[PDB]
Amino acid sequence: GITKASLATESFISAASFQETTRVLTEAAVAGKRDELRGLKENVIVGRLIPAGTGYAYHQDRMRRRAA
Amino acid sequence: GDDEDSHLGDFIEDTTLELPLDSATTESLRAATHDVLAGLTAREAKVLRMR
Amino acid sequence: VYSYTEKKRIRKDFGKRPQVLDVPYLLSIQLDSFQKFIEQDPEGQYGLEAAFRSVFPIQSYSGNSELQYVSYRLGEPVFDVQECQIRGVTYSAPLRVKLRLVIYEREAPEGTVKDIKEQEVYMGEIPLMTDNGTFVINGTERVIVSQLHRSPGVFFDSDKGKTHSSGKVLYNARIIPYRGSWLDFEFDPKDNLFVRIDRRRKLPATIILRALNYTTEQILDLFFEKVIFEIRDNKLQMELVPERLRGETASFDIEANGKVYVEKGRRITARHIRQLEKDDVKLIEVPVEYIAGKVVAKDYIDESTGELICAANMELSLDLLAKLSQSGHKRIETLFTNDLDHGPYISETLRVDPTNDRLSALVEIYRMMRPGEPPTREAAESLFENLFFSEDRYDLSAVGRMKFNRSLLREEIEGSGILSKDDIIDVMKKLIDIRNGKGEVDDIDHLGNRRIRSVGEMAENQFRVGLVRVERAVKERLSLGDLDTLMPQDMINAKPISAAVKEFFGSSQLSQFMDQNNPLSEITHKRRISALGPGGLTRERAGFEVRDVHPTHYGRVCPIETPEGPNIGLINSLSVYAQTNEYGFLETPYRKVTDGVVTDEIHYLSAIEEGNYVIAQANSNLDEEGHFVEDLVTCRSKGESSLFSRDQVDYMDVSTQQVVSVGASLIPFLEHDDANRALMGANMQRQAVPTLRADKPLVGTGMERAVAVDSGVTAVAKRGGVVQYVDASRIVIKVNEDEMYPGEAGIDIYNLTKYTRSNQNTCINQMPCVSLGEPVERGDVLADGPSTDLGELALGQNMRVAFMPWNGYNFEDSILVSERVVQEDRFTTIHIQELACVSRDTKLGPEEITADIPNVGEAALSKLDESGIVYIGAEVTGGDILVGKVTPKGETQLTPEEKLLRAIFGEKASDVKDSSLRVPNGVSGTVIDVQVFTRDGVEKDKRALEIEEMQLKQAKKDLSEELQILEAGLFSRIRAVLVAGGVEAEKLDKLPRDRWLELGLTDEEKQNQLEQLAEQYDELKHEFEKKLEAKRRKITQGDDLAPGVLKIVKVYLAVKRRIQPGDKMAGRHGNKGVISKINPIEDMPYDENGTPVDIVLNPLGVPSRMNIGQILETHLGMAAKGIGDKINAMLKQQQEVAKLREFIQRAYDLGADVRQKVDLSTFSDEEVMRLAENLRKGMPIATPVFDGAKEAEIKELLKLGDLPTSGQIRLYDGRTGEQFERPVTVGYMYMLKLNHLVDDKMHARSTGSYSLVTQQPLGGKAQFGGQRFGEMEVWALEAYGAAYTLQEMLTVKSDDVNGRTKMYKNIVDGNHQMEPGMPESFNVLLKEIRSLGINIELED
Amino acid sequence: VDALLDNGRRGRAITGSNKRPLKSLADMIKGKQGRFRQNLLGKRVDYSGRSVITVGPYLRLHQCGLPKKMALELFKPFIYGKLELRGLATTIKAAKKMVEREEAVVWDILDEVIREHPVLLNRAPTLHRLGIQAFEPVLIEGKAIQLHPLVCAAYNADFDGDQMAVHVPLTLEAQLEARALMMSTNNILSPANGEPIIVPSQDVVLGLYYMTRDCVNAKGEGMVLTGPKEAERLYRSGLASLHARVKVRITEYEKDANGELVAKTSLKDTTVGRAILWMIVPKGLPYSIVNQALGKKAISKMLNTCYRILGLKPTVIFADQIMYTGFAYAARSGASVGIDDMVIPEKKHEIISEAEAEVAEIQEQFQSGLVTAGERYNKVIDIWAAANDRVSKAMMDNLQTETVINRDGQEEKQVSFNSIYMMADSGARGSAAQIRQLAGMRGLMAKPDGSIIETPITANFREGLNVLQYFISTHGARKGLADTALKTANSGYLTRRLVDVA
Ligand SMILES: [Mg+2]
Repeated sequence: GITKASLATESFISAASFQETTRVLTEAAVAGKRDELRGLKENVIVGRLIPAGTGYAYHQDRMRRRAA
Repeated sequence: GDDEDSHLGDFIEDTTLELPLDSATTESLRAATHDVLAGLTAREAKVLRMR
Repeated sequence: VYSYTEKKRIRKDFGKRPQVLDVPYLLSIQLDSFQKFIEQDPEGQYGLEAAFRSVFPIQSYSGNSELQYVSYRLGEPVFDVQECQIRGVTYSAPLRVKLRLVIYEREAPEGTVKDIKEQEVYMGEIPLMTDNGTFVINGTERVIVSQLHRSPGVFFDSDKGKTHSSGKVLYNARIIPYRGSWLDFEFDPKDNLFVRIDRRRKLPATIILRALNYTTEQILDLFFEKVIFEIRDNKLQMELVPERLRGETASFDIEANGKVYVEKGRRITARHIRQLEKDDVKLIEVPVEYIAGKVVAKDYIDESTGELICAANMELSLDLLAKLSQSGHKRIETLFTNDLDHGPYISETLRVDPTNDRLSALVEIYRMMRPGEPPTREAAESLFENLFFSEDRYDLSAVGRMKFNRSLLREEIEGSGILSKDDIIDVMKKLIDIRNGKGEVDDIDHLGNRRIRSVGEMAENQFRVGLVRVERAVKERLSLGDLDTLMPQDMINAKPISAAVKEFFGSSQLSQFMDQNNPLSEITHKRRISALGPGGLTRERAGFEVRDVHPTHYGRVCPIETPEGPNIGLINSLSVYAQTNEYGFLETPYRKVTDGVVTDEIHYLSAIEEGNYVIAQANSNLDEEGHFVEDLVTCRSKGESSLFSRDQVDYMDVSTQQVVSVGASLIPFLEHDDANRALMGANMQRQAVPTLRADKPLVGTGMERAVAVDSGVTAVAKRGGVVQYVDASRIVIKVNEDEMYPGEAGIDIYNLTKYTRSNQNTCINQMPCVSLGEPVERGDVLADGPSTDLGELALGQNMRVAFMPWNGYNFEDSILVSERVVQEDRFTTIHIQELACVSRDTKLGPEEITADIPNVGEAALSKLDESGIVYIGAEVTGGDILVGKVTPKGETQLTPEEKLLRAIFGEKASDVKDSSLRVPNGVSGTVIDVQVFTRDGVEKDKRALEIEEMQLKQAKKDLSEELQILEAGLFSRIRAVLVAGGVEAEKLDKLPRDRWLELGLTDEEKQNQLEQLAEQYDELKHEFEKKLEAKRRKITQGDDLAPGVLKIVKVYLAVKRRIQPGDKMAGRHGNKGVISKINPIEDMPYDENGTPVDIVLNPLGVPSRMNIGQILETHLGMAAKGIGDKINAMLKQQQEVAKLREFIQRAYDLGADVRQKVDLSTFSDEEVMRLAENLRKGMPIATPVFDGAKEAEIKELLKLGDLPTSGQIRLYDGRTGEQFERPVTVGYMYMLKLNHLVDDKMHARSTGSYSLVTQQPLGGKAQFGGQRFGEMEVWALEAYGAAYTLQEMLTVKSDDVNGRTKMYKNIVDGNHQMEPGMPESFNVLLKEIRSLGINIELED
Repeated sequence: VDALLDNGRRGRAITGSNKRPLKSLADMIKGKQGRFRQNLLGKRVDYSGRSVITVGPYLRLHQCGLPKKMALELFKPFIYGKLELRGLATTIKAAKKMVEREEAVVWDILDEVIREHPVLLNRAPTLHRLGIQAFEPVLIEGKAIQLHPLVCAAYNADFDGDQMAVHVPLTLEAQLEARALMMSTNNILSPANGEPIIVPSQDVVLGLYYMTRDCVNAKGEGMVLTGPKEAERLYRSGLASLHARVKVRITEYEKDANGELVAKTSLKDTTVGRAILWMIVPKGLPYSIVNQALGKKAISKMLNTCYRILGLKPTVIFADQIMYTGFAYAARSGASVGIDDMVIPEKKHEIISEAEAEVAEIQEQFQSGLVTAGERYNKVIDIWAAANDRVSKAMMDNLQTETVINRDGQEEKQVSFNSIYMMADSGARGSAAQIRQLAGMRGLMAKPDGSIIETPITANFREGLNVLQYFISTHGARKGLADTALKTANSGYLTRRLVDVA
């Protein structure tokens, strides 16, 4: 479904800012999860440039500069 | 209010802050007094920066 | 014969059907309820007496003491209404109750007391209702709103085919008390009866019956019918009743007495049963297979062994019947059972039931109510006998018992307030019958299932809660140890009771601030039926079933007045004629219809009785005697409305307005509007701001006068007389001798209210409408309130509207207002603010209110007098200082270069921070009052002394004027008395006027009246002195302020808002709209005579919204102003009185078969010129709600004027000068001015004050806050490619604490660039996640 | 501890002095009032204000009116910077006092900083992407934000007290995104379907429908004109009616070449209204795009055709010109609405009497038991629905063509100039089901349970309903209101689930 596929995401902040926070946070804590900030809600919450519009060039540069 | 989301914690200001206007005036005063002290002799400028 | 307030200006009535019942007192509900509360009832059924008798007497815990109740008396208030609103305290009256303490003797249950003592104990204060129906709670006028809740009783409700896969309908019965535990029986998909208490885990239903001390045999006797089985040494005979046999299959030959009735393959029909009835069939032979399913009833114990052959409720088989056959048992009682008529529900419940005795059932009950603690023999019995069987913890009480007995079809109407065994058994039997098919379920929304609580009942409950508190306290104190020779002034604490009553009146959901910006707004706020509140449904747990108009709202609750929004249909408004029952239910009047004659006796039919009759319609023409015109008259029997014969009809509606409320019956031509637009018009009529000079409705409904008078705004006369002196602030009436009391020489004095603010900051101001030397009558209007014109509710002004599209300046819903409308000062209105400046006690010292303020010039301190406070009358604008105040400030510690500036230029640092009160940014108006309150130990400044001296002088003057007017009237009456019987023309004024009160007269009522008048004079002379002394003591005394505040200064500004683009203006028919331009006079479309229109509306708003009422109101206003212009032309040159009378009576005669004949033959040649001078601005017209002024009458009236009968004239353009094609519709539409002013809506913020935990801006316009850039706007910026605008919206502008100062300095510095950083709310979130046992970190 | 980490999970919540449960840490994070949705995804924002909105038709669709007071309060740092840059102030304190006194030299600075600086006008339920658009301010004397008429469809705004919040973009990239991405002239097509979103709405389509019509005998019928300029000079001089069938010589340009415009000239059988309107259409469009009655769909199609052929700049200029001329001729038409414009059919009472006789016949045949109660109910419903359809047909056929005027002869039919019919046919705020409740009958209403009442209400709003009919027709209105008041809560949650899955 829409809700069940939005709650099952690799990123856990884009799922914890969705409906249920206690369950998502407990599972992501026991699993030792790691959020790599690839979507739009993660970069909105953190307060940086969205990877979609005018920030796409910036995010491409930050990606290619990494490990190179 | 007669609802949620109107909690008393949303109405309390932060009185431990300075206005951005205060910061701008402090920076402007700092620059202006530096330029005024520049227009004096080096010895008197140092005596006024030490006093 | 017309009332003298109705001969000034007679409103032309267009209604055809006569009215037989007068509109009731509109505020009778609030006043009657609070009269039932504070009253002395000898029977003690309702009020304070019914709470005192409900709690007291209190008996100690075998301590041989008893505190008992005797009487009470409501004390007198210390401050009246105006003083309570000025000072800021509740208008309440002390409740002092007389109690009596008695101590008992040991080994004396009801023995003689040895020591008694009685006294009067003060138990809190109860707030009092004002003259109108509003409470004054803390200076503020509040209104307690009635509630519509579910009446106590028993309600059977189905599950209407939900919550199951197959679709079986489940039935459940609920017993709702007035106070206590909810008990609920419900079915199961397996037809097992289940019970549950307080909505907890369910139990099998027979558990409570076993708890009622029943065995299984007794239950089977209660719920079933016995079938007897017999044996004549063989063949197992069965006694048969003909009725039971139906619905079975006679696969065998059913025969009796050697006669065959049924054959093989023939099932039982009705004819076979009638054959059996005719042949008197009793006993039959039946095989073992026929009895192979029957159930034994009781236990059949064996003759010899005594062992249990078979216990209660176990099905008989071949072997068990064979076993009990030879044991000596020739009688077997079994249970009759079917599949559709009698059911096996109790039997299955018993087979599921685990409990076996009373104690086992009690333990099974105690294990759900108190899970976890071990059960006990005593504890379970205490719990169950205390659940539903103790008057302390269970009440129904009276309406509950009446509903309970009515629902079970019992005869008696009043009974005990607690349950009983037969009551629960009757509920179970009724539910089983509902399951079988006999009865039918109820509906909750039915207005015979919902009560109406009011102020009296809610206040009584809240008082009884406090009484229970004080009962616990007294019983704890009374029963301890001793006696102890103490009077009952210490066992009672007054605070737990007053705290409860103040918790109700002050902070409750139903104790609302009274909207006070209209007479209509007040009178429709007091008549409100809220469904929410304590004991009522939540706004979210309200379905779509309780938000629909039900067929039993006809006459009881308005259908088209409910607040659109999140609660539509939970805030209904009471109808016009509806009133509360004796029990609480709503009822509406109806005219009794005899065999053929519609009588005039008014019977109030409730919501349950009205369904049994056949009620006619109010649009049912009678032939001037009572008989209906046609035999087929539309009626409504029970919900559904159809056609019924004239002999069949039994009741008729009383009036044609009784369906609608008091706010939706002021809309002319309601019957043409849509229902949505009528709802919006009704809801927007109560927001109209009272303008500078309220005019009149040129098209009314006849309900304006009742609303204006029955509210509290206008000052109506109490006793008829002749006006002796009218001032702008008082009116003195000289009562006629017919209405005067024998004792006093009464001349009534009416004090008017001048410019006091309301709750909504508008202005309340009463002007006299009578003139010196003019008769008045009882109930006649003397002074007009806000939005009132000679006792008629005038909410707005009527202006020359036009319907055309005008260059797009009225595009969607906008309006285009001419400049004559703003020049003529007709939509301007006076708003009165109130600013307060409290001087407190800080730790570094007090705060002064001096007029010497640092860092402020003299151009700012020009308007402050020597004491600091501003003058009265000083026109202040935005930013001007009102009350100069300073605050002590220390620990300066200036940074470097600030010390340098100060050292170079001198001017040592200021040691007091200027925190004065200044006018808010934007408002600008005169100062009309300044009040100063001081604590009871602080020295008063010069200005407070000036105010005190002025108030003392004014109070002395007012008491002197009272005494002087009353004394003048008394001496004049004594002189008049001393003329009849002892005529002395000039012998009377010679002697001093003080010795007139001792002379004599002949033998009549006047000689034992001079003594009465002397007593009145002495009483007035003492009254003047006592009032002066008390008033001086009240003025001079200190005030009781908050702990820590030294003095308060309150400044009242008067702002006058004119009109501007943005101000919302609506009409009565739900056509709102925001003004969009203020055209010059020349640009407006002028008609053929040069008169421009004043407002240009839009035509496209009519066909898609279907409020066709406004077009007809426009035409009727055109006709009324045409009549007015004709009268004004005949008056402009002094014509005659003959022609004026002829034309006026010709205007009052149209049209077809109206009531209200106004023949001007008796008017006395000065009441015609006054009438024709009040009609020169347009003849007012009344168009009742559903009675209407039909189009033929409108066209006839338009023909009576010069105006064309179409309603549309040829209109020229103002700017081009060239004529508009397609003639346009002009008329006079009544425009309101709603209270959504543009200068209360607009605000802007560049940098203000930031919140505390999350460093973000605050809420709007009072903390100078920013606009919420919520989630959906974030998505709307992600949908574009705007990733930089979004980043500066959520980092630099809002939350990130260093980048916002850096960005401000960059913007001032000429460089538009942000160094963003990270928000602060994210750091708050990291701390709040990390402060669990969860480690979350930002790693790279 | 378990009441501190998450209060109320085990047992019952502990309560403070308020006798309310107090918030733990999990309640600080969870829910609509938690840090995740109230403070991180949505924020309160500086440099922003709101006010009521009005019309202001004189604007071009890339500018909005902004009050001087709002524009002085939002643009304060820019004003301080400019005052100290140009030398009118000693420092920023003196500049602050200068803008506080509202000196006469600060309005020139305000007009300087306002010039090319967009603002973001936003309406509160921002349902779709076109709910935030950026306009260029025009300083206005007042307190109402003036909003161009053509964007009211996009905002879903109407002027009955609705208010919009404006935001200021600070940095250079924010201004360039509000100019190159979010500007009002760059959003004229919907993002859900390719159809335009700035189509003219209600006054202008009525003016353009009134302009482009034809009546069978008007002033100046049959003249031959030398161009649209002569047609306009004929109309403004009072010598020809706005709709009179004439012959005009129009020169239309077609782009049949590989990017070139070819001028061709002919003689067309048109009116004066269409010839006047042809002065506004740009080059590349044909002439059969205005030679019609020009309802609302036709205007939307004309704008779409111009956008597909010519581009963006002529489409924006065309939209502004259409709005201006539509407002002008809607004003000059004087199209009003009176009580004689709601024509009852001449044969309504005959149809109602026939239906009542037939339903009485059905009742009398029911009382003999020949039909079941349900079959009788269904037959009654079908009879009344057929009667309602016949009344509606009679009304519409009496409304659309009852006008008849002669040309040098006896009589001739044409479409009607009835005001309500023009407002319904042109698409300007009306339909054929909103009418027939004004002139015809308004049919059968339903009860709360779902059943439609057997007897319908045979009265309309021209002649009013009685007490019982008006009370019957109130449940439908309350169900409509109680569905619009709680369908938004379902839609706003569906769209949030959709946004957070994608
Ligand atoms: Mg709106």
